[PDB]
Amino acid sequence: GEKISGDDIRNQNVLATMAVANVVKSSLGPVGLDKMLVDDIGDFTVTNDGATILSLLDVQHPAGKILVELAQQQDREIGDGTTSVVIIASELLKRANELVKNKIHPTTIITGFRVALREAIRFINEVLSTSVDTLGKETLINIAKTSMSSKIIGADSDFFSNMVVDALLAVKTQNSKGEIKYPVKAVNVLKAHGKSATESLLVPGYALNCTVASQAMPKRIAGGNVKIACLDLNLQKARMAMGVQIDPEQLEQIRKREAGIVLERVKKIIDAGAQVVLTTKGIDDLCLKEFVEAKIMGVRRCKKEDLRRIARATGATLVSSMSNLEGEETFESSYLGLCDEVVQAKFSDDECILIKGTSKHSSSSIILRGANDYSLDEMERSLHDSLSVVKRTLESGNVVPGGGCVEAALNIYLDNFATTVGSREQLAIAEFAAALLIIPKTLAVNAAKDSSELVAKLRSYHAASQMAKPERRSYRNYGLDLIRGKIVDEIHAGVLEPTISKVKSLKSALEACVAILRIDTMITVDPE
Amino acid sequence: RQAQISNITAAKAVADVIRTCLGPKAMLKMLLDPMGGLVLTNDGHAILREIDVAHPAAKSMLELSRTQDEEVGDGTTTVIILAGEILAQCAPYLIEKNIHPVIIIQALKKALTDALEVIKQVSKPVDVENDAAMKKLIQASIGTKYVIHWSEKMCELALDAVKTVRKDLPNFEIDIKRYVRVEKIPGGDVLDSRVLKGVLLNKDVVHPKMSRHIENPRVVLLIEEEQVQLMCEQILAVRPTLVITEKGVSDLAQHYLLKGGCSVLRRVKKSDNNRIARVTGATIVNRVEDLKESDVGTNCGLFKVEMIGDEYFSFLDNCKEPLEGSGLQKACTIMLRGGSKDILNEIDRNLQDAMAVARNVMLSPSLSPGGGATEMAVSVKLAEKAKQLEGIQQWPYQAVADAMECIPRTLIQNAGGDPIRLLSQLRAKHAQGNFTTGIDGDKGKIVDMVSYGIWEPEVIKQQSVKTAIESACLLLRVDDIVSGVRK
Amino acid sequence: DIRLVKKVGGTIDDTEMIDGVVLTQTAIKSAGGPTRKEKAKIGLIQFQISPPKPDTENNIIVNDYRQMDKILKEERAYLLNICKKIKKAKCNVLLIQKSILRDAVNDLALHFLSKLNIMVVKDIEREEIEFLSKGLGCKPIADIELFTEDRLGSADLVEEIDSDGSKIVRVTGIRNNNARPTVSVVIRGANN
Repeated sequence: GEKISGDDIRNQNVLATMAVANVVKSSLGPVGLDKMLVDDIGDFTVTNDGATILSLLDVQHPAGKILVELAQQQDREIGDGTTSVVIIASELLKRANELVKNKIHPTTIITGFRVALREAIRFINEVLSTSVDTLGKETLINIAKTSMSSKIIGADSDFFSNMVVDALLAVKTQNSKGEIKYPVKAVNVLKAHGKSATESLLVPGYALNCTVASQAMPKRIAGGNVKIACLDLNLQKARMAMGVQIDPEQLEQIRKREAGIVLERVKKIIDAGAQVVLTTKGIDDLCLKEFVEAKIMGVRRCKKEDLRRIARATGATLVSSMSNLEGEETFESSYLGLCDEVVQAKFSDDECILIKGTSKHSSSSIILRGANDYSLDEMERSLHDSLSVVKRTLESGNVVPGGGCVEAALNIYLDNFATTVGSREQLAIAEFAAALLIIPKTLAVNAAKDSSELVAKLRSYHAASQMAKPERRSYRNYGLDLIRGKIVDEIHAGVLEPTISKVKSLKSALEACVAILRIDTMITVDPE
Repeated sequence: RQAQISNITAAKAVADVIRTCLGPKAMLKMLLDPMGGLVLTNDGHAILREIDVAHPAAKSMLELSRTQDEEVGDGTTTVIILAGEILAQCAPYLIEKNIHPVIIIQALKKALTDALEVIKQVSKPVDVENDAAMKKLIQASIGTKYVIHWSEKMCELALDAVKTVRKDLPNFEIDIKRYVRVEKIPGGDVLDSRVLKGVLLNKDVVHPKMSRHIENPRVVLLIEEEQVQLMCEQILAVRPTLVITEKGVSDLAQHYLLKGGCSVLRRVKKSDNNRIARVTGATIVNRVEDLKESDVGTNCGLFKVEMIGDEYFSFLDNCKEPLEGSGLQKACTIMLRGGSKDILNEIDRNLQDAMAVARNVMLSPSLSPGGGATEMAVSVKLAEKAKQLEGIQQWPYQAVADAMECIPRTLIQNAGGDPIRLLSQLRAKHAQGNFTTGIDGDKGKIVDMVSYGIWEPEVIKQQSVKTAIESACLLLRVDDIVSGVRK
Repeated sequence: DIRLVKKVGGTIDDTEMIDGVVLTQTAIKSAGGPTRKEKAKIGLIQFQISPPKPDTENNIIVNDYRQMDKILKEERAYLLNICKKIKKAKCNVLLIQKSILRDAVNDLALHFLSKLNIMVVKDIEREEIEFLSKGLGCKPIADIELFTEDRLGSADLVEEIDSDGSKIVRVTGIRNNNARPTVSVVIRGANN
């Protein structure tokens, strides 16, 4: 096949990863903007999230797939703020080419980065923020204003700050052998066209979007102890045998006997007492009329994935077929659960059943209304990502100031750390410290400002903090303001990011650059 | 500027396509579809959905017109240009100021709040039940079509529809207009158009001997010789006068059902069976043996015969509902016999939009000057706040005032008047005398909209402009475009 | 005798060698009624649970409309009688081999085992059965006739570990100690 050796492979790999990296760098920070991708198949999605973009983008050189899998790993760890994460490891490949031209061995480049990140853990612990730390009224609102950054939803921060915080307070459950944590991904987000974000509704529980099949069925159910039954059994004319096949009156009696049993199967649901029943596959008006006389609210054309979270939250047993230990078809009363309050509310020219007070599994749903689908495409993935930051905030109270405070601070620790190790690895620490400073410099590029003027002033304030151990405060200060271009403490601005998000960002970025540095050559076999 | 040119030029040519769709002087444009036919109309809602453009960024704006029609239901007459008009004055920005669009977002938000205050300043209440102003208000939105000849008769059908099939649950007029059926019959005149309480069908009778007429109808919605005969006896057990099935009708069922004195129809779509079930009160029958006495017809006065010179059609006469309220679901229809397919397709678009506009009239009883006077009235205060602002944001903020002046300018170019002296007189008259001064729909004069008789609701002005401004930020928030992704 | 388990997610620091039987494949999860299995017998099923479908031509003459549902009742009774002897033997853990070959399984087997609180797993390779039979010591069950309590094994507790969305079955303890035990380790990594 085609095999090339030498620097030609590493040069084409860095230039390929840097070209696709500079495309997603325009979304860095609150001033970032979304971009459009042309799939040529008729589908398009406008978003700043690198997890989806790198998955959709066709990777030319096989070395580019390493950064694609890096974005997939961030989803399993954090999943939010991908604009500020995946672009960090992209700058390590640019300065690596100058080190390859030198006599430094590739493993020495790797070893220099290994001791840099291993020691950087203590560097983060010095600027580390405790659980209380700053004012932290609810401690969520201060973080909620940070999640509004990196996205275009920051103009709605007067609302979304209260939306995400007040909704996730009821998600607390006891699982993992007495561990208190929020079951992320169990929150259902709904979208509605028209008006603005101020019309969103907070549901302390599960909310399913659907209506009744027949308009004559009662649409209102009030009171407590509301039982729900999820029935996935398909009600339709039964097919024939294996192909052995078989008086048309006795032949028509097959449908008469089957539909007669189907009516009896619904009568067994009547004796259960559940107020809401669900049906997956569609039915005719014969079986629909029986649901009207059953005095039970039914729903058809149901998605299977929506009913799986119902049986989990409520606790009722999902019944795909009606059977018992005997040959009798019925529905036992032990398959139904209980809920504190269940009511169906009318929202945005539609109605949805609000299931609240789930005893088995507690969760919450957020029903949001917005302009249209294209305007909510960015607002969808952004809110799904913000659920992880709030989780990591109350799971571990460790947070760090954002806006380039960490990258500007780590440079000072590595300046004294470079002279500590010395020998040949001192140059690797200098290149690693300068590579971390590129991210805050590109932050002002998207804002059309001067980054070097701010970095020179910001680093001087972090230096006066480290140079004086005993410290009132005539020196210590931090924070960077993009709008006014000034240095102010982030306690007033309210920008703080969880520590676990930044630690795992640099932890995964270490092995990302090493995977490229370990490639001596690349060979491609022609397909059959 | 590499990816910004593709986004600007995507919606730049769209403005010239729909420029002829505004005002009573609106014209048409011939378009050749890929299917091999032709589409000639002045309505862009069907054009923007069926048009194929090379830049997918413009395809995102093609759905903005559909979103405005689903949420609001108006704007195809005028505001349809406003959706793509905002990007026209945004061109001398990136190539001149070289500033990120984020500044425009703060400029449009301040201009949106000031625009809502100007509309509220000229807002006036009007009685929705009084047919005085509502007669000219309905004709104002539909007066841009070929219906101008019959607009006197076309307004009678739209005025009586909003007071009959709407009702209410209490919240406004809220109801569903999709269940209301409008029958379109080509050929003849609209003088025979009446308000009918029952469903009409275009399918003929399967048997020659069956006579067509009914007094008190019974509607049923559905070896081999004796088996079907026994099936017909089960159908005739309730003695129905009408039999309707979605499938075909065999020749054997024609003779057996003839003994019962009923009419049999074939090739009836499920969309008609859903309306017949509600109007006639019968229940759609799947299994034939399920027919019972609960399927008898209800509130059907008389049955007649309407036949074209070619084939036979089903026609049900008018009736009423004995009272001796529940406006969520209503059963009724409006029969429309059109002269030609050109005007017939326009009336269906007008009648559905007139009921959609009159809906918003009764949702927000407040009323504002229409016909292009409001856009020039806002530009007086919108440009006045720009001089009072005196800041960096003034440039994108004052550029919005041009977008408000270009909306009536499109009507000027379509009418053929001189926009120079006309718009210069409007800006001077609005800032002094009153905001009621506007452009005449024909002569293009300084006559006020109060005496001229054209008005537009406040909700039509507020929601359409607010949606267009928020939708214009779509491409403004797109900093780059990537081609050849190959998902 | 040493099997390497490949699971996506986690770090190498989370890699730990399990002292007992481990299952890489999960259950059907549709019913998912029981959340845990402890002090229950772990069986090995070399056959499959399906309505009878011989390889030759099968012609079932149906002379009555009641015989149709009667055939359905026979299929429900014949497949449940196998589970009745399993419930009589107090075996809540069943291991079925690869189900995509011929017989597979019906949708009614879930409600039968969920009512009896018996966990079932399928899509197991034939070579994996030989590996699991050495460490667990359970005699495989090739049919309901040979099925008995002496062939079935036992375990103290069976816990299903769920990490990063990937679920894995872990068996703690071994009842009958044989002369050919087996061990396994679960490799945790970021990517393949």
